[PDB]
Amino acid sequence: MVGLIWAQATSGVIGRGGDIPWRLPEDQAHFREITMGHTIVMGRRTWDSLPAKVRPLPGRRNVVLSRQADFMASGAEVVGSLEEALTSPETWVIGGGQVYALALPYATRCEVTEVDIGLPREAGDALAPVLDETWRGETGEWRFSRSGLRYRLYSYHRS
Ligand SMILES: NC(=O)C1=CN([C@@H]2O[C@H](COP(=O)(O)OP(=O)(O)OC[C@H]3O[C@@H](n4cnc5c(N)ncnc54)[C@H](OP(=O)(O)O)[C@@H]3O)[C@@H](O)[C@H]2O)C=CC1
Ligand SMILES: CC1(C)N=C(N)N=C(N)N1OCCCOc1ccc(Br)cc1
Repeated sequence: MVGLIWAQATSGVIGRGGDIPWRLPEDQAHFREITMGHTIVMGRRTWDSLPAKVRPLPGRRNVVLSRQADFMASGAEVVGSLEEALTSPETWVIGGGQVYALALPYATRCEVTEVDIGLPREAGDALAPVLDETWRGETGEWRFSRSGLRYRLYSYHRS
């Protein structure tokens, strides 16, 4: 089982300037709850973007994809190919744009957080993968974050 988990603006934007262009602490808790105790896979850029206090993310086996054979990621398993990364039975791909696109075909689940923020795509942005008709989904109720932004959760699947 390979799953993808991400938070996106309605526009599809998930990253800009090496960051996540919004604040939504409630999403942090959701991400943690889904991924806790499992293997997580991320691209090297996503690894770099992790705040040092949570690098590596606790209680999870951190796997980092990089083309540099000798890249140093303390507390994480550096692998050079997708096949080396997706070996665990329950793997959660946690970003970024390049890795989501790379792992989507191996995925049978997507846990998505839509953030109701006006944020038109700009060149160079990290973007969420687009889910086609092979996916069946359930949409949750809109909720207000203490940061003022509305957000809702989607759970997609395919067999
Ligand atoms: N909103 C959300 O849910 C999330 C948003 N983000 C945001 O996404 C952005 C980062 O995304 P993005 O730039 O797309 O980067 P990625 O996180 O997807 O990392 C890309 C890197 O992964 C490695 N890589 C990619 N393909 C391969 C391959 N086929 N084999 C080996 N290594 C490979 C490379 O490492 P190298 O260059 O070392 O070879 C590459 O530079 C940031 O802005 C971040 O904040 C990240 C996660 C979640
Ligand atoms: C966007 C986020 C978090 N939430 C969803 N639903 N899915 C993601 N893949 N997540 O990104 C994971 C990589 C960055 O996560 C962290 C974790 C803790 C801190 Br502190 C800062 C960043």
